[PDB]
Amino acid sequence: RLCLSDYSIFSETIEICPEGHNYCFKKFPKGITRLPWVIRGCAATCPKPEAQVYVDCCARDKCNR
Amino acid sequence: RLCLSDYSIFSETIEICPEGHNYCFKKFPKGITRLPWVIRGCAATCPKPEAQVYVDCCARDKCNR
Repeated sequence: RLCLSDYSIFSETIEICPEGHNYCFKKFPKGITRLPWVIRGCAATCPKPEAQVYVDCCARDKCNR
Repeated sequence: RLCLSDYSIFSETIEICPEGHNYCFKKFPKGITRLPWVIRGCAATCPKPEAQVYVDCCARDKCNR
């Protein structure tokens, strides 16, 4: 499985997932619009979210944008 | 298309991409901070990544920094 590490304009950073990891996730904060941190990577299971955080979880190549 | 071959301070090494190659890429390892190798060049398609490697893939002149 291939996930994105970063995504912008069209600049995407691509990684190949470890064995058994077939999910791509994206983590971002809930009340931030003024240039928020965003976290991406591979996962064996959809990451559980934290207090003020959403996690996108998807299962296709380079899906977490 | 023009891609970077090397980039630093402000010293950039510039190349002109072959016909049909309109992507610039950048390849770098995943757990290395202590002066890592970095690979840059032109591409017809975004290079697939390797085990412990990220590949940036972008589509503008001299975009892979």
